[PDB]
Amino acid sequence: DHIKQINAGRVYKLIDQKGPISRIDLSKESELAPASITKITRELIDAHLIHETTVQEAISRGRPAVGLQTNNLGWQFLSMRLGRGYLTIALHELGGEVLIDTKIDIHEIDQDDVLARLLFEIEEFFQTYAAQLDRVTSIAITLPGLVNSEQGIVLQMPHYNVKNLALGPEIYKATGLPVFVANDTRAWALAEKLFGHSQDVDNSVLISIHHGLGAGIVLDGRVLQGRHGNIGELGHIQIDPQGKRCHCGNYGCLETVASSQAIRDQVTARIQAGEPSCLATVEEISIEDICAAAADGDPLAVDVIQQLGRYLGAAIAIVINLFNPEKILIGGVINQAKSILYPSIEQCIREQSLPVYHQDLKLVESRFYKQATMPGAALIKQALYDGLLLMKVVEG
Amino acid sequence: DHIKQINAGRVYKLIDQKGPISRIDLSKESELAPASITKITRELIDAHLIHETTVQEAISRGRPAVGLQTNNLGWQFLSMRLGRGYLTIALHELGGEVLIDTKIDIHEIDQDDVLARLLFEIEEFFQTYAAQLDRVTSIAITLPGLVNSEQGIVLQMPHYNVKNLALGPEIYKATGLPVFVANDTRAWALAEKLFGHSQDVDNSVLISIHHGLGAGIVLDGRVLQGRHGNIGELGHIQIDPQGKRCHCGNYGCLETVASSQAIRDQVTARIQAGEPSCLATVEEISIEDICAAAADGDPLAVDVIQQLGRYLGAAIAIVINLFNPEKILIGGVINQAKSILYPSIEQCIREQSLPVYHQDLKLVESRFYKQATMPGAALIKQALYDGLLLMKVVEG
Ligand SMILES: [Zn+2]
Ligand SMILES: [Zn+2]
Repeated sequence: DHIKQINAGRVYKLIDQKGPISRIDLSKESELAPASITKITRELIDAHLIHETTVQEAISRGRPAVGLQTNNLGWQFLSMRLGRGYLTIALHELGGEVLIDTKIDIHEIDQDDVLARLLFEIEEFFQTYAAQLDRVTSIAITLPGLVNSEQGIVLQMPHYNVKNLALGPEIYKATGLPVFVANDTRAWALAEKLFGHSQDVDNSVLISIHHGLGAGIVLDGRVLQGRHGNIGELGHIQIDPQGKRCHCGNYGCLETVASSQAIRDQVTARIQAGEPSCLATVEEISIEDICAAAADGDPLAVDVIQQLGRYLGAAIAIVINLFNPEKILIGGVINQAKSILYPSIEQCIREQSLPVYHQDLKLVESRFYKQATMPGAALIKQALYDGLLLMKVVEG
Repeated sequence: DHIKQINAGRVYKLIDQKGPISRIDLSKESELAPASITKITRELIDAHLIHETTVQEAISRGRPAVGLQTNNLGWQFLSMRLGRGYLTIALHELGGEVLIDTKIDIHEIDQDDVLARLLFEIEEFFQTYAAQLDRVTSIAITLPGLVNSEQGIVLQMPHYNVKNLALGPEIYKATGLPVFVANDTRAWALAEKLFGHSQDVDNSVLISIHHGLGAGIVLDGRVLQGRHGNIGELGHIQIDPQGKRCHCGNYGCLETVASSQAIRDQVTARIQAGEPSCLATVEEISIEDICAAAADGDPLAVDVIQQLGRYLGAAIAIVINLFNPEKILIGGVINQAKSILYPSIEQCIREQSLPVYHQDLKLVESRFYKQATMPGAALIKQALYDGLLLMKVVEG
């Protein structure tokens, strides 16, 4: 099982990244014997996952012999996001590109009702888009919360009332397809490594700034997930010893000063105290509004964003110290004020981590944010490279 | 190569932990076909790494047929520590137990001279202990500093003047034996998982308190090392925003308050300022002296240890937040005052990490500290289980 799987993935990754490629070149690059290369490629050819123009075809039809390449056309997968009060279902081509996507509002809260609705929506999707669906190989689903990826179990999550929902097994039962379930921040860090702005390093950290604060840590080309998909959670690191009480019951947690709500609340408090701002007449201040005010030079909004940067910089300095990453990516709507935020983050990184660690350290914006299903695409790409999905497709 | 290797290690680990065991039981447990089990066990038997009493032997010699067991007797390895101003060479039996150990004082500083001395000492060891040496399979070496384990390269280290010393390749050239090189803190965390006080969990953190402060992080049964063997370094995390200048040039680093030197310096300063203590007449105060004073009820020493615990607790709370470990181990001479230190650490853990994360969280003393070569023993045991060393032994 795991025997063939690993080598099949290694060979397929070489073909995907380096094709058209000869069997002899695959043998040299993979360090596998020609006999092994032959057996692996034959299974992949017969499954129509890869293709070549053979010598016999070349002579027969009067065109050049061409080395092995991935045969993505016709192959597809579903990538889903279970978000706060909604479900996104997207159809992707195997290479990762979105073909169709729909966002469905979800007013269910309790586990059984959420699951019933989600399966109904998958069924409806297959019926509605039947003509555009071809060879669907798998389903990926990403979501906030505690997720056991190995088992496909959501232990608990924001918004919904969930306790150990067997999301992967349930979707697999309803579809017969392999299902890949992951925490969204962790899967997003993988998408940045496979498709995004951390392709150039094997050691990086993605900092997700939204409702909560989380780091998706890539070490040696793979994301750290853990049994609960929570490796890298930043929100309950104490950053102010004498700070506000957190929902967790402790004081001075990062999320008391750096969550979307905490930033909006700060702006609201300073305006109420009589600090001047272009936001002082605005109803229902959003993070977008704050970022647009700061970007446009509003002293109060600038100051609020800089303070946020200092706190983020402190948390990021911690991660740098522990992981020695080669790159830092920032993701979230807060990137709309990056000209203001980044210098604040960077100065605190310089002051709170080793010079040698942060010397050539790029601080950059993530490629993805509103592409909610690209994280699921990354899970599928990595399952092809791990050989897991290849064997499922070969097996039938 | 990697094909056979992985399965050979999986089978060998089953035999080591569960033998005497039948081939059918190995087939069921490993999920490998009998044909594969046969091929793997045959190579391991012929290499004399495992043994059984076959049916033919049982009938022939009138004793019971006995399932496969590891055949450790006769097999050995060397485990070395390059410490500050010394080299320890120990001969171990393959199961991990020490047979001979010697500590050699080393007054060399520069890379070339250090390496020349170390190879001379290995040569001398083989000659001196020739009668006690049997089948030496490998050499493990652990040391403080930045270590690339994959390559066997020491990038830099304390005490010695080192820059990218190819320690593994050089020892391999001088001996023909496989060489396993690792950072000492990381290899120690592995020894605790394989031989020590974290055998019962797959997710743990070892906190090493000595010259520096480091966490050896075990995730899913394996230690996080990184390309530089420095994943988990704690010493330059800023724990006091308005603190002492560190050797790194930044202010308020953990090692400014928690290194062995910083503790001794605190005691020295408070006595000079006129604070009463049983240590106030003692020349050359050691950490052992401070711990013995605290354990014996000296108010000043107690207060110094409690303050240390608060700072360690803050750093450990950070690691808990990021990793959600199932167990925390503390290693170092400071364990001589654990009755005083641990409650201080624990209260700060409660106040600076999620209740759910630290509820059933045991804080315990490490099994090893003065067993300087047990970390190297762990590297060898894990290389057997990974199958790497098995294949080297089979290959001849
Ligand atoms: Zn909190
Ligand atoms: Zn420092």
